[PDB]
Amino acid sequence: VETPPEVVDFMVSLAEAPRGGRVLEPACAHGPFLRAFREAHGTAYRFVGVEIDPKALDLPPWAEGILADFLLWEPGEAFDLILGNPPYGIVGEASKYPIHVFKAVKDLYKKAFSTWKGKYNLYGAFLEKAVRLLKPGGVLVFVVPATWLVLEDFALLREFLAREGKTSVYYLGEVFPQKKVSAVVIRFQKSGKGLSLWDTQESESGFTPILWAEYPHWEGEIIRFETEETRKLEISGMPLGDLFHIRFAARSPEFKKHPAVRKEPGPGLVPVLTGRNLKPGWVDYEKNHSGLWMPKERAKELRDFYATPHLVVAHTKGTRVVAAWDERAYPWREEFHLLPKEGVRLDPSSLVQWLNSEAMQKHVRTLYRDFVPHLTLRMLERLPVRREYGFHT
DNA sequence: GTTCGATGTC
DNA sequence: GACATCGAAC
Ligand SMILES: NCCSC[C@H]1O[C@@H](n2cnc3c(N)ncnc32)[C@H](O)[C@@H]1O
Repeated sequence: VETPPEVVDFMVSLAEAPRGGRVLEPACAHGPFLRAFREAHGTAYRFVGVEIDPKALDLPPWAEGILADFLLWEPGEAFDLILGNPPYGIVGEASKYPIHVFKAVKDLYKKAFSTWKGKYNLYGAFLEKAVRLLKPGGVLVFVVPATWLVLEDFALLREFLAREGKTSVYYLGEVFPQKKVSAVVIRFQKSGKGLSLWDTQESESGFTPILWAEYPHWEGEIIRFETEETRKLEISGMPLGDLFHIRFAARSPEFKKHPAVRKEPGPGLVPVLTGRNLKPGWVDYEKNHSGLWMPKERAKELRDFYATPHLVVAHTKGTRVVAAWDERAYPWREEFHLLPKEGVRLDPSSLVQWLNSEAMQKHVRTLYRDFVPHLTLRMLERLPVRREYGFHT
């Protein structure tokens, strides 16, 4: 893993430390951020790098190198500036997740980090740890995935940043060659409050920040790229989540162990549907993408709502809104399943048309860009629906 | 119950 | 780029 030099340069441009200040690069390897900071600001700082792998630690003699797990490291003194690119990844079983440690080590991380939630991620733990290691008024500059802007797993992290200091977020996007990740830079200072959101433009000269919006009273809410138009559309109708209960499909292991489920087609059996069966405005009931089949009538044993025709919205087609009415009421292995709340009247056909409309695709692309390869529940529940498509009694 | 991906594989 | 994970995680 390397950080492109124009990304390093941009981050160094955002970094500051007082003369003689302590400057730290977590997960440093050969210390590219220490080196770049020194080149730009000179030698009158105490440079420290922390690296877990002895094969990777390779700092110049002007820096102190410590062999340690940064996440469990307890230095004698706090830092003025912490900068770098922390490891990204979920800690879990190797068949499914990339970061592999003893359960005991994962337990130490959970104990250490107040922001740890759900499956979480090393990059969230690195951010929390770094903030904890800052002196009052100290500065952190990290490049990390954009996913914490919007995802529930990072709610405690966002709330923590919001209360611990002031935050600037600079959208970069997919700037790591051969890595599929949309990135942001966070500049956090352990004083003051509020959020500033910035776009960037890349030129030969490097990255230039462009101020997008300011939220001086940010308390850790989801971060979005709002515009006059997104606001105007959001007040035009009721949030979709006010009209529907939003549920998810039963998961693959639930179907795989169910006695009614088969691995081959046969009389009275239908495919268990996936996102590949869902298209804008229609459902493919014939093709099998899950490897699983079952009697339609037994689908309700997995989720009661599989018995009832209802609206289905895609989760893993990227940041877009893809919807269809499941008229037949089939078993699904994937996607959101929307059930009208009490007193809600709908025009399924018109609502589906609206959800699939170009206006709606632009809306979610503006707000959430490419932070995650999904439409998530928190995005979906806020989609505006005017009373002509769906209206609450 | 439902979340997430330095995504996985074409 | 198309077209989406799918199951261990809680
Ligand atoms: N800063 C470059 C991306 S992160 C990759 C580097 O972080 C190191 N690393 C991974 N986990 C670490 C941890 N918990 N503490 C310190 N270094 C770590 C790796 O050994 C590798 O050199």
